Amino acid sequence: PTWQELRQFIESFIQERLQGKLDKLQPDEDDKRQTLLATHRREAWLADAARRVGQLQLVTHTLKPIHPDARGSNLHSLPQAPGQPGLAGSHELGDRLVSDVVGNAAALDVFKFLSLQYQGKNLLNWLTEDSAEALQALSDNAEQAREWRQAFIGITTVKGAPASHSLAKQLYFPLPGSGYHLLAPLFPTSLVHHVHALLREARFGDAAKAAREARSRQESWPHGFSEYPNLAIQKFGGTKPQNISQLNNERRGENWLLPSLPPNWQRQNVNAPMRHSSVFEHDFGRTPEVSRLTRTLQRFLAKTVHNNLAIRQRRAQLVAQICDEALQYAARLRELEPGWSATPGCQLHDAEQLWLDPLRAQTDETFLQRRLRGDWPAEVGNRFANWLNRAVSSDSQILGSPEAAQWSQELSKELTMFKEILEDERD
Amino acid sequence: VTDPEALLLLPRLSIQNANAISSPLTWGFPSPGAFTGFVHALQRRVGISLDIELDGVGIVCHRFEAQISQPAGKRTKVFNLTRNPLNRDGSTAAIVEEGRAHLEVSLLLGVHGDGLDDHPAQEIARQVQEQAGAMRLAGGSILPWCNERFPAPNAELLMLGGSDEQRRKNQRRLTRRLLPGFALVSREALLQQHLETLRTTLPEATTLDALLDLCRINFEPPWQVRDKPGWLVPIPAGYNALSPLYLPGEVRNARDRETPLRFVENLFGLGEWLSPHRVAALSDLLWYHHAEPDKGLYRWSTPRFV
Amino acid sequence: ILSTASVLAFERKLDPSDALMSAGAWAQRDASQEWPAVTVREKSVRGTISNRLKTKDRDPAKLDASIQSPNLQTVDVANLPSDADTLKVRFTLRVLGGAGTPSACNDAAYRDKLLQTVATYVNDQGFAELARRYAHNLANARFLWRNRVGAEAVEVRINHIRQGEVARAWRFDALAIGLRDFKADAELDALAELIASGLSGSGHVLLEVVAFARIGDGQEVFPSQELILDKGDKKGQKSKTLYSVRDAAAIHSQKIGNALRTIDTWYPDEDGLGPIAVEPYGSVTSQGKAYRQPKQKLDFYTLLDNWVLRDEAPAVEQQHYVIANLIRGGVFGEA
Amino acid sequence: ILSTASVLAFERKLDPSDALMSAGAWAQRDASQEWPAVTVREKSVRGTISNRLKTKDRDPAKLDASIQSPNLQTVDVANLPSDADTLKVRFTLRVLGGAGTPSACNDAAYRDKLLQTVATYVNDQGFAELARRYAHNLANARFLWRNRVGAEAVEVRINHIRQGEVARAWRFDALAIGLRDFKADAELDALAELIASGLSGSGHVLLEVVAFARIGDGQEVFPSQELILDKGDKKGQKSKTLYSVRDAAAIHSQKIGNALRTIDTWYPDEDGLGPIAVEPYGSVTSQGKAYRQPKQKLDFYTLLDNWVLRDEAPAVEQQHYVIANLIRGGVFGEA
Amino acid sequence: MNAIHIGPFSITPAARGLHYGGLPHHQWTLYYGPREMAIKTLPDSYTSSEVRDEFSDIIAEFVIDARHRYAPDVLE
DNA sequence: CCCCCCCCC
DNA sequence: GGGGGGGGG
Repeated sequence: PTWQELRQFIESFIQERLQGKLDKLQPDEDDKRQTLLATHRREAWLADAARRVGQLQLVTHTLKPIHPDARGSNLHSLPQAPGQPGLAGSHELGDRLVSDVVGNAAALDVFKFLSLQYQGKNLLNWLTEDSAEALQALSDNAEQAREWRQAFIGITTVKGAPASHSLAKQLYFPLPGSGYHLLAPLFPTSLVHHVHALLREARFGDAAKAAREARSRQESWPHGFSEYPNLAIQKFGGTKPQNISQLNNERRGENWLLPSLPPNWQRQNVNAPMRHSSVFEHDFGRTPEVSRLTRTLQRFLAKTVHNNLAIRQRRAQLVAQICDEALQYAARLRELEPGWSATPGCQLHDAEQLWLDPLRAQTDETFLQRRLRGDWPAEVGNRFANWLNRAVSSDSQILGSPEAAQWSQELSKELTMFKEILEDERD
Repeated sequence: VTDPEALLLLPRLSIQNANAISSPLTWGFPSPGAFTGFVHALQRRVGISLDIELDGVGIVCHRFEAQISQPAGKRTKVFNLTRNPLNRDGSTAAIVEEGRAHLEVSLLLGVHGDGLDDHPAQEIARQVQEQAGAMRLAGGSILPWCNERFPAPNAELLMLGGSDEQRRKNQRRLTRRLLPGFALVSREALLQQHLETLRTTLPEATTLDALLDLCRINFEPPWQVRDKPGWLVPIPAGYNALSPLYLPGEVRNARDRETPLRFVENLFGLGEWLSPHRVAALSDLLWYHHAEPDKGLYRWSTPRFV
Repeated sequence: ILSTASVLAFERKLDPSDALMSAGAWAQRDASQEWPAVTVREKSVRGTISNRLKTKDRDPAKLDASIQSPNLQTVDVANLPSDADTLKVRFTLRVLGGAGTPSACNDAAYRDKLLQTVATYVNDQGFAELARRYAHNLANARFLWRNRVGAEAVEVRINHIRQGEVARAWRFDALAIGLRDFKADAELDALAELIASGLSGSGHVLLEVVAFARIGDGQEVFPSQELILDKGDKKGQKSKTLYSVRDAAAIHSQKIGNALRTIDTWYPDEDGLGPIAVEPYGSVTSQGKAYRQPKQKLDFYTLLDNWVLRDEAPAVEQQHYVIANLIRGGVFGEA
Repeated sequence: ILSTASVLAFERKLDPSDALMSAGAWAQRDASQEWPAVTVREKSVRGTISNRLKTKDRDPAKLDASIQSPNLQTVDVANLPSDADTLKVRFTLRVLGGAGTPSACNDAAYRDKLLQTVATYVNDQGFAELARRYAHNLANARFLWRNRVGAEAVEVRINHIRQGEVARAWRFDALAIGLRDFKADAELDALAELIASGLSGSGHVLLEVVAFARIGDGQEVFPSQELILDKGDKKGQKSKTLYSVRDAAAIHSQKIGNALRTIDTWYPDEDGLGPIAVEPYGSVTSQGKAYRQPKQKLDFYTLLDNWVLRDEAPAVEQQHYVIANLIRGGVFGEA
Repeated sequence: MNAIHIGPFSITPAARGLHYGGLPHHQWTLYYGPREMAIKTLPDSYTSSEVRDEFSDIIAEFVIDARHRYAPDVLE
């Protein structure tokens, strides 16, 4: 409201900076105190700040995370909210926006001179309006106030020509009718800082650590937690993260990338089940994916029926995943030897061996090539269904009610699809 | 934007050092925009001479290996780096952390045009395969399968089937070819409905938080894990406008002074990896460009999926 | 006025695969398709302090206290098996066409001038000397690096794969062909003709390069060490890590490319080393010194602006160096 | 002023392998290529209190309480079978040569001066005493560290492998050749000449060294032992883990190297202990005390900075020590 | 440094210090009275909170095993 | 290109 | 408190 309290606050700020640099320098002689107070104690420091606001730039998307010998145009722009559904971005950052600072590592003090809360609001939004308390609290003269306001508000607007350096990325995009756009991307350091802050609360917050301790104590808690596995660290600055930006000095490197990985990103090995009796209960069932699927079926089998059919839809989808993995198992059985099924052995699951090794029809001209064609083995999934019958809960309440009927119906449908898949293996 | 008249199966392609950092927020499998741009570069280089159009790519990703390591004492991971050459004064240059990944993917390409009636299917298939064998897919060289046991040619299958059963058998055989992999599809509808579910759970929740909730493992107190419909990776869903579309000669140090440049920001969506037998047709897996250049929104998606 | 393009980038021509390392016996190199791969294992080392002291910890008490604390590391080691004296290193090389064609260029006039300069280079002498030196660096197994140092016999087999078959098989004695002399041979000239046709062509030329080194039985092979930054973490890590693809030791593609590009015998410093890798500002990481400095008129950038803009065509050796940089690639262009 | 280089990295000459240990019988050691390897099995130990107390638990009540409830551990143990008395240890040594040339050097003039220094050494006194002591350390089985301390009879067979065939065979009684006296023998002089030819670069020398030691039926053998960071309870109190490559006990290559480097008999202290391993600041971890400290002007770094930088040539035995350090290799050089 | 006492638990270091990697290390030992449960090699740059958090998982596992081992009987 | 101040270890 | 590095002269 009053200009006098803003003047008192900025004089207190420059006095705090003066006593801080006096304590840091610790000078007792050589006239260092007079030279320190001759440039950071009066309005001329604000004039000195006029030499510092033109060097700094307040941005939300910068180019300096891309190769640091590139000099482009870092721009502060909030992207428009897309009309298409189901996709995010930096447009989702509304009032939860932190604006990055780029420039020198010594002018950055004036950033807090643009980020104080004197009247209860940020001073950049105070200087974007022609307020009555504005242009009098910092300058007695009108024209000095106007040029100081223009220089102090120019930290948001992009300086120089619109430019992207050669070391920056530029990627052509095909237009629908006969065109291209060059589309240079910038690093969303505000969005990355927001995601890194959310991950900090998720992994090292007090409530998250309390929920982790409650999980470790196996007790109840009013809220849950998360883990965020397989995170990747991408440090931008090698020696001086402060040279990248101020937000990259807050989080020193550590881009904290999310694991967008395919399910076969941790392919262990391919193994041939030689001296074993059944593939589904001894080798295929011990893989961790179908292990989590079978524990999920065990959890979903003994449950209430209030969301039943919807849960059953999920259950149907769940059971589909398991037979998918069975095909996936057969898929990596295409990566093995052509004739592993013809090796000697007392028990090697010969009922499943017509589907386990499809390439032995190349090995044997008529000993076993015509056997898979004439037999058309599709009953093996029924054996797998028997293994899937070990994935259900041993509850008599499901058998008494129609839950077992729905389970048998979706099981019959999915193994009908599995048997139809296994039928046309000869093509 | 159109139904493909044929589907061309580029086989197992071993991409050597692909860009593992797909996005400023995600790492791992590369962007689908890289695959769509590769198919458009294939159409730009050899598609026009064959009188065909190549739009829409379905990714299977038969193998993934990340050049990463886990340091001791941390549950996160770091990227293995390459030693860049020294500067002119003999000192080590500043390191830009770039991650690499060895991929093995097979691509379904949507082919439409009169040239399908002008050439044999194996001829245009072999031409686009030998063009693609000297290109890059996500920043990595493509290993063109020299001196192994049995090389894999393409199989261009015409989607204009004479009968529904023959078309079904063709699609099931083409799915059987690309079996040890996972189709990566776009899930804008699932992410939007999960955003609505979270907004009913708690208001003023952004799409970023709904995307994050569909990727972290949520632990619920009675201690169980909140399940997910699929793999539900966070993918780069395209590019949104960050600047007005400047003139082709306006932007300093552009790639070319004939293409207009516009500064963009990455768009993040939800993708899903599925077993490819769980789709009605293999043309649903095709990743299509969608520009909408008046409003930014330079997206890639899988239209006609469900 | 023919200003330089502000972005100017070239593809990696001669892009190799990762050099897969396996083990076997000499005179069984014909049936090397079933050779078991070299696996990278872990082991522990307890060394003692042997680095230079900076005259503050040279007192006997502090030095004895430092020895009394045991220095321990974990190292990734790759060894041959104790019944396999031969290391086989196999990779695939794609000689790409359009060697002088840049990936990106701002000015159309600069692109036309650069294409005309490269076209005059092919019309004058072609890629014949450069592909001769590339075929030399394929012919001796410089890509084996430290696997080449103490080997009894190194033999390189290079197979041209046209469609799906070996179109032409070259066999070279890698130890007879020196690491520093680029002589003339008939098989080497045929390989040079194939690589130069691949560089001058529109598609690509595919080669399978296999090198058998008789290092010794059970000896230590040297794959590429992975560059992992410790990043100032509190927990101690393994000091040495190696590179593998799938339980199979390998060399990085950039190391094989650096060995293939070690053709530069025209730098203004004395050639006591011999050839160095073709780099802008002639950087050698094994020396810590950069030859072909821009204060002399023999760095790649000033040679390109003299050859292209001001039409000051340099000597034939420096033209070979410039086109070897163009085949090498790189990201150029002033702001 | 000829300052020393910041990097002076040297490669390792006399490259050893992981010495695999198998088991067998004496007088059947001629046919020992089929001998089964010693397996690293597991056993459990109950550890009683046998260490010095810290003058707080010395009360009888807490001592008896700790003794009443002792602690159990699982140890990896390597033993011979109950019908096998002879331990066989096999490794291949690779004598490279070019010991004066460093792999990396920041200063070219310092590299030239070091090359001239090593060349004047070789012209004056070549690798004759050094190779004699290396052949001594191969002849007695010092690479059997605790497999030699109570062995009844040790025999070392060294075969020069040329083109996959044995060029020359040496058979030494390792107990007659002491661990401290460097005497002369005609076969040992022939092996010294072979290692001299390997180190001078005049030939490629690979040796297969097989040591047979009579320890006893079922006796515990001592391979290399790994560091264990975490014991825990998921791993059943794993206190000792021995080294093995594929179901086969083995010694580390650097332990064989340290046993081979034990040639330094010229440290300023008394030679009543005998030779010590060649290292900068002559450090012995078992003794816990540095022979050749930097204070007494006889360590490797001051002798190298006198011999090369200031042309102050040391004594013949001390320059033997310096060249033995150059053969050993390291990360010599400041920061 | 010194022992960390968490109830009946004592995290006591070995007096000897090793140099795993390049950094100095100490072998920290977790006892429940006379019985040790986890011996782990930890850096000397670790604070007491980090040494506590290294053994906190085994501490919570032993607490869970003690709860499920000496649980009282249930009458229905 | 050299010197000084700021920031990081 | 010391040493590196950015920024100004």
